[PDB]
Amino acid sequence: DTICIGYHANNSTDTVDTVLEKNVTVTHSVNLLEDNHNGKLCKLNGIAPLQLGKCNVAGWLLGNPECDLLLTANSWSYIIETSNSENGTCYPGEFIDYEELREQLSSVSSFERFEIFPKASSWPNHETTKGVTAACSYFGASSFYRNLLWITKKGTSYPKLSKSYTNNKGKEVLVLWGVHHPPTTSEQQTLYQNTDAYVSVGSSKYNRRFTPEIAARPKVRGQAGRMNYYWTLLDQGDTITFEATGNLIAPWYAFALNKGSDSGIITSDAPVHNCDTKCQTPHGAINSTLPFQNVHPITIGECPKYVKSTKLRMATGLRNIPSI
Amino acid sequence: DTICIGYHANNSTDTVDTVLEKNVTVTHSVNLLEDNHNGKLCKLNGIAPLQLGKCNVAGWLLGNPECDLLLTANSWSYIIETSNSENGTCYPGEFIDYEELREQLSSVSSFERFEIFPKASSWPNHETTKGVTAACSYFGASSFYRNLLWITKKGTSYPKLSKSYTNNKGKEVLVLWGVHHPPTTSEQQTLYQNTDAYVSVGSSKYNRRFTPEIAARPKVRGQAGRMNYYWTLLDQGDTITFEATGNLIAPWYAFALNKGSDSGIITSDAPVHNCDTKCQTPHGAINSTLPFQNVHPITIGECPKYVKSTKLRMATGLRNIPSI
Amino acid sequence: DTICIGYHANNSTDTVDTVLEKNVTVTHSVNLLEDNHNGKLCKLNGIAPLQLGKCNVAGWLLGNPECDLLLTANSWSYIIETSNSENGTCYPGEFIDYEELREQLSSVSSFERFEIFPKASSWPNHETTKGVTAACSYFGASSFYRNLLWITKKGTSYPKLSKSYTNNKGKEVLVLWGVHHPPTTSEQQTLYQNTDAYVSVGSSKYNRRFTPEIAARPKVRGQAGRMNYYWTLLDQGDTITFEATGNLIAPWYAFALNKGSDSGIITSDAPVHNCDTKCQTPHGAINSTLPFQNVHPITIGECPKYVKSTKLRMATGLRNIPSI
Amino acid sequence: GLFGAMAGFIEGGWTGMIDGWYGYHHQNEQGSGYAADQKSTQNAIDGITNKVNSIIEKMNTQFTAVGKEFNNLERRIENLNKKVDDGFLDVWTYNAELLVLLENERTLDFHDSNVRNLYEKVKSQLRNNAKEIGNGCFEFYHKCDDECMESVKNGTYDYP
Amino acid sequence: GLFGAMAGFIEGGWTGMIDGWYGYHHQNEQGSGYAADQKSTQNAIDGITNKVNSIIEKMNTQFTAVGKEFNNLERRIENLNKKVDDGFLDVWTYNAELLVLLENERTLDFHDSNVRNLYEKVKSQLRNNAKEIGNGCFEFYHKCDDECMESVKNGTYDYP
Amino acid sequence: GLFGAMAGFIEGGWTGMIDGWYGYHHQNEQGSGYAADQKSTQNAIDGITNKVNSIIEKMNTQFTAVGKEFNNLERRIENLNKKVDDGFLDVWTYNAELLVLLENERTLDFHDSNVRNLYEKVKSQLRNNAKEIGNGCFEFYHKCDDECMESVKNGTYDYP
Ligand SMILES: CC(=O)N[C@@H]1[C@@H](O[C@@H]2O[C@H](CO)[C@H](O)[C@H](O[C@]3(C(=O)O)C[C@H](O)[C@@H](NC(C)=O)[C@H]([C@H](O)[C@H](O)CO)O3)[C@H]2O)[C@H](O)[C@@H](CO)O[C@H]1O
Ligand SMILES: CC(=O)N[C@@H]1[C@@H](O[C@@H]2O[C@H](CO)[C@H](O)[C@H](O[C@]3(C(=O)O)C[C@H](O)[C@@H](NC(C)=O)[C@H]([C@H](O)[C@H](O)CO)O3)[C@H]2O)[C@H](O)[C@@H](CO)O[C@H]1O
Ligand SMILES: CC(=O)N[C@@H]1[C@@H](O[C@@H]2O[C@H](CO)[C@H](O)[C@H](O[C@]3(C(=O)O)C[C@H](O)[C@@H](NC(C)=O)[C@H]([C@H](O)[C@H](O)CO)O3)[C@H]2O)[C@H](O)[C@@H](CO)O[C@H]1O
Ligand SMILES: *[C@H]1O[C@H](CO)[C@@H](O[C@H]2O[C@H](CO)[C@@H](O)[C@H](O)[C@H]2NC(C)=O)[C@H](O)[C@H]1NC(C)=O
Ligand SMILES: *[C@H]1O[C@H](CO)[C@@H](O[C@H]2O[C@H](CO)[C@@H](O)[C@H](O)[C@H]2NC(C)=O)[C@H](O)[C@H]1NC(C)=O
Ligand SMILES: *[C@H]1O[C@H](CO)[C@@H](O[C@H]2O[C@H](CO)[C@@H](O)[C@H](O)[C@H]2NC(C)=O)[C@H](O)[C@H]1NC(C)=O
Ligand SMILES: *[C@@H]1O[C@H](CO)[C@@H](O)[C@H](O)[C@H]1NC(C)=O
Ligand SMILES: *[C@@H]1O[C@H](CO)[C@@H](O)[C@H](O)[C@H]1NC(C)=O
Ligand SMILES: *[C@@H]1O[C@H](CO)[C@@H](O)[C@H](O)[C@H]1NC(C)=O
Ligand SMILES: *[C@@H]1O[C@H](CO)[C@@H](O)[C@H](O)[C@H]1NC(C)=O
Ligand SMILES: *[C@@H]1O[C@H](CO)[C@@H](O)[C@H](O)[C@H]1NC(C)=O
Ligand SMILES: *[C@@H]1O[C@H](CO)[C@@H](O)[C@H](O)[C@H]1NC(C)=O
Repeated sequence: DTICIGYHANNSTDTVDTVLEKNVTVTHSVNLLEDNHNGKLCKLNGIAPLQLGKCNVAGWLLGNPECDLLLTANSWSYIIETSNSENGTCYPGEFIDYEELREQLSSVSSFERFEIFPKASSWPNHETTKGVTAACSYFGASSFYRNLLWITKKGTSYPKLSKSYTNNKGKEVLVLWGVHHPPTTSEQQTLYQNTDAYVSVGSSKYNRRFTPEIAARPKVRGQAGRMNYYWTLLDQGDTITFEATGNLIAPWYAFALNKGSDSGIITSDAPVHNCDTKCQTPHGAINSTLPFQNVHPITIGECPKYVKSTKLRMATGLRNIPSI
Repeated sequence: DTICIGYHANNSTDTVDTVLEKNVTVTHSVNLLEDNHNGKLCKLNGIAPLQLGKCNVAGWLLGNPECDLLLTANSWSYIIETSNSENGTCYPGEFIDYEELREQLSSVSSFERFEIFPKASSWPNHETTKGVTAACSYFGASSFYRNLLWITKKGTSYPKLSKSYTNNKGKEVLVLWGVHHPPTTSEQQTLYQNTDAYVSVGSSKYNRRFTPEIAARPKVRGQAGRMNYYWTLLDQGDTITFEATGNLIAPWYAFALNKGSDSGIITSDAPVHNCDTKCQTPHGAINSTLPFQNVHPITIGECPKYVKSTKLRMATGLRNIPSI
Repeated sequence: DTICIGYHANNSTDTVDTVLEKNVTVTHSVNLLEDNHNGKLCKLNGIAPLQLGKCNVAGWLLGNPECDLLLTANSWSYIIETSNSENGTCYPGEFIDYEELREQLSSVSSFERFEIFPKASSWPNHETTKGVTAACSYFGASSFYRNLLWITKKGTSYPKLSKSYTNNKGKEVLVLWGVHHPPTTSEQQTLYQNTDAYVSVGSSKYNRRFTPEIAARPKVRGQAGRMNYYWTLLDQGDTITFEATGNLIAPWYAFALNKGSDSGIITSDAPVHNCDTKCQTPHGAINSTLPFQNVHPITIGECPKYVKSTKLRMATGLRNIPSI
Repeated sequence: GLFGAMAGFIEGGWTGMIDGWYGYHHQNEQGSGYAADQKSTQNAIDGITNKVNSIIEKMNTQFTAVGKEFNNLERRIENLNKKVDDGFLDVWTYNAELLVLLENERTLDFHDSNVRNLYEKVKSQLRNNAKEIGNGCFEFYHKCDDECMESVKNGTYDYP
Repeated sequence: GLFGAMAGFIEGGWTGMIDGWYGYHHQNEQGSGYAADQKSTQNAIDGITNKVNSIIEKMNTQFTAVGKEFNNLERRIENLNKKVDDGFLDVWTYNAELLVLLENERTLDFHDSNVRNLYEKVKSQLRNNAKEIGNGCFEFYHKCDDECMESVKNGTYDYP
Repeated sequence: GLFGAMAGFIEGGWTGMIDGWYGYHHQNEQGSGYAADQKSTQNAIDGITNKVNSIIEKMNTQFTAVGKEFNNLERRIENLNKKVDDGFLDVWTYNAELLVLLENERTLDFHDSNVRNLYEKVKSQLRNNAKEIGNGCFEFYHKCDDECMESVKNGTYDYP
């Protein structure tokens, strides 16, 4: 008659590491390292993302001709650019504070695209039908952005224009515009007459006054000319005022957005599916259950802390020493 | 005859948590989480803070009419704005690098307010008595900042002015000034005559040259005009030079400050009392004895690391298992 | 007959600290705190650093007269300024985005200095021999930077110049230039005739157009004039274009650099020797074997994490209790 | 281990015992078999369970988007941002790595400790009515039928 | 616990013993009472004291002002600053939280270990001159008056 | 220590034993001497070795240049950069400091545990054929020549 007190053992081959010994086979372990995704761009917390495909942020907002599908854009929790996101500012120039606008518009709740300055209506005494370029070609034909309007000279006279919009949308309004910069001081006149032209944007929170910066420079994707794009968020009840003797690429359409917080811009060619997630990465969504992850340093949401490790297995059972 | 070796027990109900079991009653514990303050704005290391009350930083430094009490400001270790700090740039415009100046002036050791360009004395051939606005109303009457002086046209002639101050204060000197921007090109003359007016500030460390940016824009708290405020720290022995054909809101008073390090700006409506502290927060002072705190993420001084936890009790005695 | 099981002991006086007791003498310990260097500026990973000595970054790149030895500069892994690095922009002015250029040029792989706009050749109808200043004196004689060329007025006529360089170097090209700012509107003409002079730099990635900002200002190390230095990295195949009616301090020599990653600028007077290292500090190189270091907060390379501690000795053997 | 039971004086485990972590294996004239000590097993379960939960649940996470986007003239703050990321990404790597190494050691020791306390629990009851065969077993100097075997398991063993 | 003394083979503590953490309670024909073992108590005090001090004193702190203030066109570096704060504020939360959990476990085990070593200290001296009643007690096979009781307490117990 | 061997029931160590960490010292009619228990010594070596390696090797490091360089109008992001540096420089200080304190405690306990398990290993074999002199020694009730002494060392001691 005998009795022995002993311990469990099984066919487990899970191994963990301890400060004293590497690879110790244990009966039962638990993984604390999220290292697999669903290779899909999911919805981040109920709301789906915004796909841009061939277009990029600047192209989407400016109204590039190749971004016709993005004209419905509504809601979204984060933006998605792809390795093909190349249709942007078809007409060369610099998009002032672009990165900044990109970040500020990552997550929007409400976002309506309205016509702030109607083409056929506003801009009297000014040419509004020749404002097209081969740089922004729509189906072979020369076109231009769809939210901006290229106002030129009326016959042989470009008089001072001065129109103003006042935000009664009950929410911020993104007002985008541009200032054109001819290469020559000869073109400055053939287009806006007044050689000493200027443009000025007023608001109870904006006052910069531009002038055209003519200068010889390399032709880009077509023109030697240049167009700087500007934006600003017009507060409720505030009134923005535009006036210019030339060189103004006036706002045509603006957006009555409604952002709450801020997320970011994922850039991947992973398929967008109707799944959900608290944590989204460029390769796919992650599971926010474990405390660590090695799927990708760049994530959006409530994510596991990114670590360089490949194995963080925690022992739960005991040393596995079978053999009966 | 018997002897037993055992352990202590008492009426303690303190509970701690262990990796293996939650809420274990122990005989004696120690708290490592500072979670209570004195709801008072104390002095941070000997020196008291600077209260601004109804005024805010821009209002204090510019000389807003509602900030008469702040004209004595001396020493201070950190600045205090309140939910009423609203009297600032009574006259609309943009305060260039405001945040930057705010941070750089958080902690000052020596700070004297002197008259750099005496009103009654300097500015000959120029009007120095009409420089008042209803935007900066002092007791119903129209006034203006107390450290800046609004130089206008002398009758029907505004000639070139060109005065310069050289820092012999044996310490930095904060020189604040402004450039006025009329809405019309008509006002630009009714006030500074010269339509192509300009302003230029020179120093062995500054050289920007401004011009007025007339442009139609919304009226703010009164005027459709705008005033950009500028500042700069003039090194010992250096000489700043002002000259302008118009639109200059010349320095009247400057400050011979003496900053050593930098703290910050607490913004709270908590009472300021003559207590001291190594760590100060918006809700009150904290005790810097423990290693962690949950009173507030935003602190100033040598503070306990802020954590989201609500309970960090450490066991010191043993498991409490009484019952005799 | 007896047997006793016991433990080792020796003459060790190493002491370690434990959560329960301070300074415990152990038989054998291990140090985990790198606290000694070789007081030498070594080579960071095969490639040696760049010494500037009396010259500083701005002086080196601009072509200051006192930096003749730095005209060979080749390869380098990190730059070294000393407490004597003072010969920089001998001619007063502001070096736009200086810190930025400093950081971007910390580590270069390939870097050739070529003559982008040959002095004797380019600039016809313009004076290219009087462009010298006493501020940049070379051996008593008045000189000027060696990479820039001070173009002035030809007799009594300074016509519009317009030259352009196109990068066919098969790698980036650092193009440095300057815009001169006279104190008076009288000097603006005695030097560049045209009072309303301007300068404009074009590229498929640059379009700013400058004008001289005349303004009275303190004389610095000689002149009351001022020269702003500008730079830009011209991409392969892109073409930069310069044109100006005056005030342009044209590029003479440019650099066909080839940077891969970025390091930094060590500033120390420690001797540079032909040693190597994965981690370099201002006081000397560190050993990257241990996990922590207290030699210096500022390091370059793969370094041990900097800590405020002075002693991190880990026990490996046991408590040392000798005495036979 | 730290307590010398696992792979110690009680080298090797039992494939046979399938209803727990620690337990017994008796052998009397009536038959034999394995039986996990239910309490110590349940407790160890609860603790390890609680330990895992703590390590997992104590991890706080703010909703955030790591990426930043800076232009060719914001290299310095880009590198700063880089420093922050590699900074935290280096802290959590050293932690996650060691937290596990150190905790795994603890857990193993925990089990080992549990086995030794169970062994010692029995060795207590029996005492002289059994001889210790230094392999985690006891050989009753008397007859111990199933009621007796049960007795020692539920800690109610008679006159020692 | 890890050493099986607290709530283990010596379940429950003594409200009566009021002059220490670990100690004894004798009972002979002369009378009874509690008496904390002064050394082990003092030592445990010193160590825990030192442990707390370490956890507290090892915390370095630079004089700093967390807040920053950025304008509507510095959102990116504002978020960066945000990332840094939530970043450290997340590191110290996971640490403070676990440091305590893990250290508390240690401290309890420490005490448990101290009790077991004291028990074992006595069980050593007595040996055969007493029987072990598996409850943390010893019953002298002989008479042990107060001098004798003191003897075993100050570790000077005679012929075992 | 935590296991009561070092500076515990086996106070003081042996300058004499020079071929290991833990071991024995016999004394029979033939002569005397020290002899480190080779296995437990080798193992302890391996583990501590592995422990040090882990603490060292688990430290990740990205090639980076800490310094930044900001101008008089970038004070805010300079302070931000400052915050990041003091931030990490404060995390690693509290860690390095405690990691060592806590691990040192562990290592000492490890050794102490090893000594106690070795002692207990012998006390097991001998049992009745030796008396325990509470100082880490055993006095054979019989004659134990060198072959016998070796026997108990290599764990092959006869009829107990
Ligand atoms: C075959 C060919 O290349 N075209 C030759 C003509 O070149 C013209 O050169 C001018 C520059 O002065 C412009 O680049 C012309 O292109 C447009 C464009 O953007 O596509 C034409 C647009 O209609 C025009 N937009 C406006 C204002 O209506 C646009 C703008 O003028 C510029 O962008 C302003 O910077 O330019 C281009 O066609 C050349 O003029 C002609 C001479 O007879 O010969 C053609 O072969
Ligand atoms: C009742 C009423 O609203 N006033 C009417 C007059 O309006 C004037 O409009 C001008 C704009 O051209 C200014 O806003 C006038 O206000 C001041 C101000 O700031 O308060 C008056 C100040 O004296 C003046 N400061 C100076 C330079 O001395 C200031 C400046 O001019 C501007 O700030 C420059 O931008 O303007 C305001 O009173 C209106 O002119 C008059 C016509 O007869 O009718 C009034 O009812
Ligand atoms: C002894 C002495 O100090 N010189 C007196 C002359 O002063 C001249 O003042 C002018 C300012 O108008 C300049 O500073 C002159 O210095 C130079 C310089 O930089 O060294 C001379 C250079 O040759 C010139 N460079 C050029 C364009 O060729 C340079 C530039 O003009 C300025 O930097 C432009 O901003 O100035 C300095 O010598 C004084 O003119 C003379 C009157 O007869 O008396 C001298 O004693
Ligand atoms: C938008 O982007 C596309 C590319 O993503 C532009 O097309 C480019 O790619 C062509 C080949 O597909 C190349 O030939 C050119 O580099 C370029 N343009 C041409 C000639 O197609 C496209 O033009 C852009 N459209 C707009 C209006 O932005
Ligand atoms: C300074 O700030 C106060 C408010 O903090 C200004 O007063 C404002 O508040 C009034 C009610 O108290 C409102 O009617 C207005 O919005 C506004 N101005 C008026 C009409 O009082 C006060 O004017 C400011 N003073 C100065 C000179 O800056
Ligand atoms: C470069 O720097 C040196 C100093 O590092 C300049 O010399 C300065 O130091 C002189 C004494 O050594 C002082 O007298 C002056 O402050 C100053 N200039 C003089 C008069 O030597 C030197 O001039 C500079 N050279 C250039 C061309 O940059
Ligand atoms: C391990 O053993 C279990 C016991 O039932 C069995 O279900 C499983 O298939 C086995 N798997 C392996 C690892 O062989
Ligand atoms: C374990 O064995 C060694 C580490 O000593 C390693 O090379 C091997 O890949 C490990 N395998 C496991 C269990 O992951
Ligand atoms: C706890 O007991 C102590 C013992 O003196 C006594 O002073 C105190 O009032 C009691 N408090 C509680 C928690 O009942
Ligand atoms: C302890 O009990 C539970 C945790 O298991 C919790 O709900 C309760 O609030 C805790 N109370 C204490 C001691 O703070
Ligand atoms: C310590 O003892 C060793 C043993 O050989 C000897 O080599 C060394 O010189 C001694 N050093 C000290 C610390 O006295
Ligand atoms: C150890 O002793 C005390 C700490 O209690 C300290 O003052 C002394 O400097 C220490 N010396 C050593 C071993 O570094």
